[PDB]
Amino acid sequence: EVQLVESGGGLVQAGGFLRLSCELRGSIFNQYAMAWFRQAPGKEREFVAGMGAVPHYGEFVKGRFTISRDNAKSTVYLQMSSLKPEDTAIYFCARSKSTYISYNSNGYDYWGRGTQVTVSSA
Amino acid sequence: WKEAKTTLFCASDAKAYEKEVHNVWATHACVPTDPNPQEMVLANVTENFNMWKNDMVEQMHEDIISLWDESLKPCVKLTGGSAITQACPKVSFDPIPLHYCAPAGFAILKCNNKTFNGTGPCRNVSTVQCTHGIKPVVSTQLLLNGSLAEEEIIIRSENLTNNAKTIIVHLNESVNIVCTRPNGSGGNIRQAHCNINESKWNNTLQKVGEELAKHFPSKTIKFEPSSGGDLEITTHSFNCRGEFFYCNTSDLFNGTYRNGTYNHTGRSSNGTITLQCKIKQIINMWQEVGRAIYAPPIEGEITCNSNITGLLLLRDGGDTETFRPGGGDMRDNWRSELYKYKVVEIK
Ligand SMILES: *[C@@H]1O[C@H](CO)[C@@H](O)[C@H](O)[C@H]1NC(C)=O
Ligand SMILES: *[C@@H]1O[C@H](CO)[C@@H](O)[C@H](O)[C@H]1NC(C)=O
Ligand SMILES: *[C@@H]1O[C@H](CO)[C@@H](O)[C@H](O)[C@H]1NC(C)=O
Ligand SMILES: *[C@@H]1O[C@H](CO)[C@@H](O)[C@H](O)[C@H]1NC(C)=O
Ligand SMILES: *[C@@H]1O[C@H](CO)[C@@H](O)[C@H](O)[C@H]1NC(C)=O
Ligand SMILES: *[C@@H]1O[C@H](CO)[C@@H](O)[C@H](O)[C@H]1NC(C)=O
Ligand SMILES: *[C@@H]1O[C@H](CO)[C@@H](O)[C@H](O)[C@H]1NC(C)=O
Repeated sequence: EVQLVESGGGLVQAGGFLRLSCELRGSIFNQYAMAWFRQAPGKEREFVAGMGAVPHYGEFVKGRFTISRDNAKSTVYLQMSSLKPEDTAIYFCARSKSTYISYNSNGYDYWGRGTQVTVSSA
Repeated sequence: WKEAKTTLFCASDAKAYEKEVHNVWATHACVPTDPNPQEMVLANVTENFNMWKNDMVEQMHEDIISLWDESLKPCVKLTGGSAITQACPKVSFDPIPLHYCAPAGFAILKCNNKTFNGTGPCRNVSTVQCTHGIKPVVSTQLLLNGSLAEEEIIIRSENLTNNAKTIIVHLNESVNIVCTRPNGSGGNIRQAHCNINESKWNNTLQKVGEELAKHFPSKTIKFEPSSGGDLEITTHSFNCRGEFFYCNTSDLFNGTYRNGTYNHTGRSSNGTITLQCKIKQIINMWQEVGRAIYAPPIEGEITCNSNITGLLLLRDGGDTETFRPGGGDMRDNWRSELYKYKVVEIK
């Protein structure tokens, strides 16, 4: 049975760095693309970063985040630098339905529980 | 009639003298097909089918991966930690029908209910030894060269309420799609285009919109282009004659279905809808995660005249309903033809 183990996140200072990771279990990693969505309060869940064959980033990223895959560990990683209060939200790991990345949340059939990222300006 | 898993075998009418790579692969991987396969109708028994949990789909998937491994050899394959190099000669490529067959001790139940949505009880069941012939066409957004619905358009989904479940639209009338890379009056060997008759497509989404509204009543039904993502799923991608085509469908999935009438709002010209296509060399694989790299396209005119027999739709999540083309998981392509079958153990 499929499960996504989410790690990282929580409180950062503005301008700080944070890493999110997500282990896929009970599924063959190299069969599925993986992505991070985020949901800020009062807003629609939006695509942050995803990777199957190639990385994709949401428009608000601007080269501040790096996504990568570890096949040996069945884990995908999101390195976030230069974080800003705008980046505060619940971040969800998601497993694609296929080898491909969609920006729409309905291209994904498995979701992590979500981890709060809070960017504090001192 | 106890449902069961077992290793099916494929059969085909592959031809010994044919250099086309589906024939070559089926020659060693499948058995000859029977000219007169028996079929035993049983009007009495009712069995429950589930096209979304059907082990026949997964066995077909493995065969088609396996066929593509022998047939469409990329120059280099990049999968995360590795890079495999091979000879990548150009190849003749045209899908042939494959039949799936139950070994002895098992049978294949076929639903004869001509409006069966793929789930639940089917009242009119047959017994066959092999499925009908299914062309393993790998594509996204549009299902090509399949079989048509017998009566009305059929909407299939594992759960229409769950917007993340893919929706398979089974057309009852094919819609012709002709893609060609033509033979400085020329400028780019990687540009192609597809033509679709506008009124034929206007009438299609009219009747597709009618069936969709039955499931989402009192709502305006909109068709909109794909969400962003990998080019393989944001365009209508397919392989034509060994070349990988990526066809932009923004003028195709672009209309509203209000008050029982469909209003196409995509661009069009001589009563024809045109999709711009690129032929690409670097493709994101559907067999597994990674990239494959191919040689530039062959010379001369490259044409696929195909029949759209179905669509893959996805509904946006939340007072309206919006549908975009989907696909990507080729299992859904096999599901769209294997929905009516079910492997059963004759204990
Ligand atoms: C079952 O399907 C066959 C196939 O066309 C048809 O001839 C027959 O009338 C059907 N029987 C019932 C009971 O629907
Ligand atoms: C196809 O189905 C639609 C409704 O789903 C129906 O209006 C139309 O007549 C059908 N086409 C046929 C039976 O040729
Ligand atoms: C198909 O029919 C079954 C039972 O008749 C029903 O439970 C299911 O929701 C239907 N699915 C669709 C997509 O209409
Ligand atoms: C269909 O989807 C809805 C919402 O995603 C879910 O609550 C419901 O349990 C699903 N239906 C079945 C029969 O599982
Ligand atoms: C399809 O074409 C339009 C331009 O007419 C473009 O804006 C759109 O992004 C294209 N889609 C893809 C997936 O390339
Ligand atoms: C529908 O088509 C028109 C003309 O091709 C285009 O300008 C419009 O943006 C399309 N609608 C979309 C892409 O949602
Ligand atoms: C669909 O079938 C026709 C005729 O069998 C063939 O010419 C065409 O190339 C096929 N299209 C695809 C995408 O395989």
